[PDB]
Amino acid sequence: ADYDLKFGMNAGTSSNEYKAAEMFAKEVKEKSQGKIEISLYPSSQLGDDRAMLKQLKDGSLDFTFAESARFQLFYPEAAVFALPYVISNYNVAQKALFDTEFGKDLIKKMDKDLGVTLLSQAYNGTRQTTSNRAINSIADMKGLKLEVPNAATNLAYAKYVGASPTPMAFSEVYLALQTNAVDGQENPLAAVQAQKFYEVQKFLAMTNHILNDQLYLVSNETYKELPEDLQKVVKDAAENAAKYHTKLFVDGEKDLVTFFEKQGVKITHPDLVPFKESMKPYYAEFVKQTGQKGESALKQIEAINPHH
Ligand SMILES: CC(=O)N[C@H]1[C@H]([C@H](O)[C@H](O)CO)O[C@](O)(C(N)=O)C[C@@H]1O
Repeated sequence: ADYDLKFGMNAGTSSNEYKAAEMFAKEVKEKSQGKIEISLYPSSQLGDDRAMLKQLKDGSLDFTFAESARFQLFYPEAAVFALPYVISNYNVAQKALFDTEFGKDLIKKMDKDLGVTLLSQAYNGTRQTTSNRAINSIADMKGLKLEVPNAATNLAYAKYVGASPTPMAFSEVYLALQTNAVDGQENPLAAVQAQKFYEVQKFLAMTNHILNDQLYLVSNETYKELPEDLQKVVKDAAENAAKYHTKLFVDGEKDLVTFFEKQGVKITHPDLVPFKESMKPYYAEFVKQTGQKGESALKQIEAINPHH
């Protein structure tokens, strides 16, 4: 095609993310009259999200996904998006990104410093905790070898509840669980399904600890070369796909607990008050490290009412 473009992702071919990316690719090919074709590169084929963000910056990859929280790699105060229990729900995540001074500045910096244009934001689920033994209370987390992505906020979740975090690549997790080299992991339910972690985890605990969004991102080096009518095709398609993406996740969260029960998984509902209490020293440490920019971002987010 005139524009043979590439969209990389860590999620696999059975995931919501892949499904929504297929919708995006289809719409762009149709509405561009075949001028643009977008090929998908799932399962970390091109590296992980940190690696794919570098590739968008350089111009060697055209599209990828990232959470708003992942920009904590560059701007420490952006960890606010994944401090456990701080962001209440997706309504708050949307307003945090688009309707605060903090979020609006972050979007501008992504463009200026990191070479990426934010096309749209979707919901990517709320993280829960699976394990090879029951989590009936925070006490059960003690010494649990909890696999997490290599991201400071997930490492801190594990640390502050008393678990022993082991950071790993997403592709390696299934085998780590199966072999009991680790005792659990902490993705949203849709990823537990997509990765078939339920085949290798007898327990699921509703820890509700981190709220994931998902940003549809384009390399500035690619976006700048598209005539404005094709830029509009891509932007409109990204917005349409994001609504569909969010819907997949919202619908799954209704149904997936019952799906896992029928696969033989036991579900627990530990008291979250001690989980939330355990994070108070982490928020303090966040404010100590990130200074006034962090305190301000927290304030702006804590002001957002979570009811639509
Ligand atoms: C956009 C993306 O790649 N998301 C991935 C996510 C993020 O890397 C971390 O939450 C850090 O932001 O990590 C996973 O949940 C994980 N490795 O278990 C897999 C997700 O597909």
